[PDB]
Parts: sequence; C-alpha cells; structure tokens
Amino acid sequence: RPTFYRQELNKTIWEVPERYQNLSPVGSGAYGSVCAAFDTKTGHRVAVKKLSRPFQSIIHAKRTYRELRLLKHMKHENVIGLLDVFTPARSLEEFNDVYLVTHLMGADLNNIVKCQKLTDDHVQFLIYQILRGLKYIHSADIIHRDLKPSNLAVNEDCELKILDFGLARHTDDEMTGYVATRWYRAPEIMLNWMHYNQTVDIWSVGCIMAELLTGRTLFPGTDHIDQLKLILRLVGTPGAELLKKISSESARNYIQSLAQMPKMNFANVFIGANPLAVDLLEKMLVLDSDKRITAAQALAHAYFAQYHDPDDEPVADPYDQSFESRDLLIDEWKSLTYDEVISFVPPP
Ligand SMILES: CN1[C@@H]2CC[C@H]1C[C@@H](N)C2
Ligand SMILES: [Cl-]
Ligand SMILES: [Cl-]
Ligand SMILES: [Cl-]
Ligand SMILES: [Cl-]
Ligand SMILES: [Cl-]
Ligand SMILES: [Mg+2]
Repeated sequence: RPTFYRQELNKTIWEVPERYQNLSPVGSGAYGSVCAAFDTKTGHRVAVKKLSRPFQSIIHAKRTYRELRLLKHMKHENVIGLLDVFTPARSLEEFNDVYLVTHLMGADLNNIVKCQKLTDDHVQFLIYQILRGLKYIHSADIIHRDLKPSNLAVNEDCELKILDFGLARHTDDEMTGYVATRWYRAPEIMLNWMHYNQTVDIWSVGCIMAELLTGRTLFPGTDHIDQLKLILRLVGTPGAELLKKISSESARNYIQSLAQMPKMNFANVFIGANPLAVDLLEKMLVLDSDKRITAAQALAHAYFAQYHDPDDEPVADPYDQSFESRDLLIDEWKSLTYDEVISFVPPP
C-alpha cells in the first residue's frame, strides 16, 4: 500500500498516493471533480478524477461499477485507457471514495480545428483512427452512444483517442433545443424509434466527417423536430420497409404526416470534396441502421488506402456485460467495485 497525503482543493478533501504531485483543479461536472497532476512513477502529466457520491443510490452504485469495468477493459491506441485506480480505504468497511487516473488530454477536436488548417489527408487520418478505435469497441459488443468532437482528444501530430463513453448519463434537459449534445445522434435514438445497436456510432462518424469537410455542423437543429426535418431533407423520407421497423405507432403516424422527399445528390452538398469521401458519407448516412456500413467494412474503403493495414487493426478481448441485467443491493454493487479497485494491474 503506498503512503497517502491529504489536501483541500476548492472545498474538497483529496487523499492521494505520494507519487501524484502538483495537483491543480481543471473541471467538475456532476459525476466528479478533476485535477491535473504529475505522476512521478511514470513521468506522465495525468488527470485524477475523484467520483462524487459514487454509492448514493442503486442507480449510482451500478453506474460506478459500469464505468470502472469499461475503463479497465479498454486497451487500444485510439481509445482512452486506465493508468491507475485507487482508494485511501484500508478495508471494505471504511470504503467510500474512488479515484480514476488517465493521461491528461491537452486538446479536443474543436481546439485543433480552431488553431490549424486541415487538408483532405488530415481528414483521411482523423476518420481512419476513429474507425480503428470503433472496430475494437464494437468487437467487445460495447456501444459508445456519445461520439462528438468534444469526446475526441487530438495532439500536435494529429493522433486521436476516443473518450467519455456513454454511461447511460444524459438528461432530457441536456438534449433540449439548439445543443451540440444532440446534433451527432442517430434519428432512431434521438426519437426512440426502436431498440438501437452499435450502428448508432457510424451515424455520428458521418456527422463528424461532414463537418471536417465543409467547416459547418451537418444537422444543427433548433429542437428534435427541426433536426429530423434537416436529416430527412438530405437522406430522404423513409420507405415502407423502414416504417415497419419503427415500434412506436405515434412515431410512425408522425413520419407519415411529412411530405415525401427524395435523397439529395451528395456531390452537390459536399461541393469539391474527394469523390471517395462523398461515396463513404453516402454509406454511413443511411436512415435504416441495418443498411449502414460497419466500422470493419469502412476501414477497407478506398478513401483510407494510404493508412489501412488489416494486420494492424486489432479486436478486443471478450467483455462480459451480464451484470447489466443483475438485480443487486447498494452494498453488493459497492463490494463488486471494491474488488475491481484492489485487483487492478497497471499497464506495462
Ligand atoms: C464553425 N463550426 C463550429 C466550430 C467548427 C465548425 C463546426 C462546429 N463544430 C461548430
Ligand atoms: Cl506513492
Ligand atoms: Cl490512453
Ligand atoms: Cl475511502
Ligand atoms: Cl461537441
Ligand atoms: Cl469480461
Ligand atoms: Mg465529454
């Protein structure tokens, strides 16, 4: 057990191993507080996140367990990894606090687009890395559910990592109105049409790729209905085949109230883009999720010929998510989490 030391950072007690020095506040959503630190064992600048109220309810205790399980599994060059996890507690009986440690991300996509100009070669490389990471995530039957530019870290060398997996977090207020929290979401999840699956993430990649190409948000809707009208103007209104897959009767009646529109010509929307980029966008931005291109199929598209290496696009170890259907008490979720903290093995 390392020695721990205590300090107060903005109204909060932090108790951390001596290896972590020069702690300085950076952020605080409703799920925790974050400090930057120097890790003297590894030489890395790191983010240290102290969870808030991790075991306050069954829903919160299960979310804490879910996040720790997911971060411990993800071992890929284009996905955020877990450097360390710790608690100052010396037993389950005194266990209350969880701290998560990752590499400090110095810039998101948004920061890079504002400070540098990108060529078509940059966009090939950025979208290639998102798809390489998604091939790995989907191979474990994990859905990210919240891909958007603020959830993509990018460095000076244009190297990219996916972060901030969807933990079933987002509230109704957060998704309301003229908000980037909704502009990258597939229409079947935005409107609760049907049981969604991993295809929702490919829609988000199409929206991100379009905005790297034009410099404009693809579907900047002022609300859910405005956004659906922008989507159907580009891709066309649904055919009988998709309408049958929409499980809500009211959702089906509403769509049938809209005048029919054909799919637009994507070469006339993405004026002057690489024809291979136009073709790949037409294969991602398909209304019927059954017919979208997959991450593994997209890596073999000719747009990525300069970067594709089928011997360097790895898949994940199997991931057991049977806990998602399990009914447990707060203290049972808390014990499972404690065991996962004490069994952590750091990366090479
Ligand atoms: C001018 N637009 C702003 C920032 C870049 C671009 C696309 C969206 N992310 C919003
Ligand atoms: Cl230490
Ligand atoms: Cl990482
Ligand atoms: Cl504790
Ligand atoms: Cl964003
Ligand atoms: Cl597993
Ligand atoms: Mg985020």
